[PDB]
Amino acid sequence: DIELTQSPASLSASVGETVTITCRASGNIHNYLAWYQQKQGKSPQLLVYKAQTLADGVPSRFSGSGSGTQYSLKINSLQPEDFGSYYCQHFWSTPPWTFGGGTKLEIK
Amino acid sequence: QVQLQQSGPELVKPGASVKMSCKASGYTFTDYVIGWVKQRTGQGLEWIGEIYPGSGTTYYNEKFKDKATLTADKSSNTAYMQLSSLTSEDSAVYFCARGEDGYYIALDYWGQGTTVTVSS
Amino acid sequence: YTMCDKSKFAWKRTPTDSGHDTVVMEVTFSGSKPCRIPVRAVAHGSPDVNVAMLITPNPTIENDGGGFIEMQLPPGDNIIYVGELSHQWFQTGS
Repeated sequence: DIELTQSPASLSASVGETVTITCRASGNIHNYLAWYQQKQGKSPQLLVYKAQTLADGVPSRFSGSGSGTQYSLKINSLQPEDFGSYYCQHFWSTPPWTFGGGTKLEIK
Repeated sequence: QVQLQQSGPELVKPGASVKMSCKASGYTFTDYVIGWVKQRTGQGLEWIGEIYPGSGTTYYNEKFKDKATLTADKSSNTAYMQLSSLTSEDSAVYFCARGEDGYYIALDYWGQGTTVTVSS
Repeated sequence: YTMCDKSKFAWKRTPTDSGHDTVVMEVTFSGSKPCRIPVRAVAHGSPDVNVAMLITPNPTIENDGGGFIEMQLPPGDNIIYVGELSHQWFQTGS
């Protein structure tokens, strides 16, 4: 099975600033990596798929990058609606389609 | 627009079974896989399994193959998950979500969640 | 049948010599079943041309089986692709 390890576990930042969070896979997942944002008490929202493609309606201040086993989500110019937990998930070759443990972003 | 509407909360005794639904609208049901995800309060997301409504193909997480049963009804555009022999470990929010049948790379729309509370 | 999701293959038996001058392999598939398998091979220097000569016609994943693939490859450095699942195959001889 693939294990996804997300880092940092949590971070606090201010509106207008930049943060980078990461997702490390235990094996090559060939860019089949999706990123979701979840606000407290709400449903997850797809942000990025295939490691770098923004989902419909996601603003360009989000950018996904990476390959092999190492992936990054960068949020420029943080906005208040950007708090919540971010999760990664892989879809390469065989289930389980495991999730990373989540990163909790708090807007300071 | 795409909508996945899930059924209401279930407050049940240990040992009960529940069946929850996920009604799809705004797209062609059989062109998309329906996956199910568990989330305990304050914890992370966990993949339970999925069904391809077009073909009936299912995949289950090994940890849930004795707990969850996934079905689908093409005529009503509805997917179902049944959970058996409930314990407090099963208290959680359960989401259904959509992925593309044939190039399944993301759960691109998510239902609002069904809360199951196992209680005395 | 529709084409098998190219991202849902894994090796069950990696490409190996068959003992009768061919290359045999076996994959498992984790998408909608049944489906037709996209299988090809590419020689170094020509990424566009499928050099795999299939002995198994119309390989498919069925509900209750399928996934065995047998092919012949030209001499030199090749890569076999079942969907996006890949394995190197250097072919000796001429």
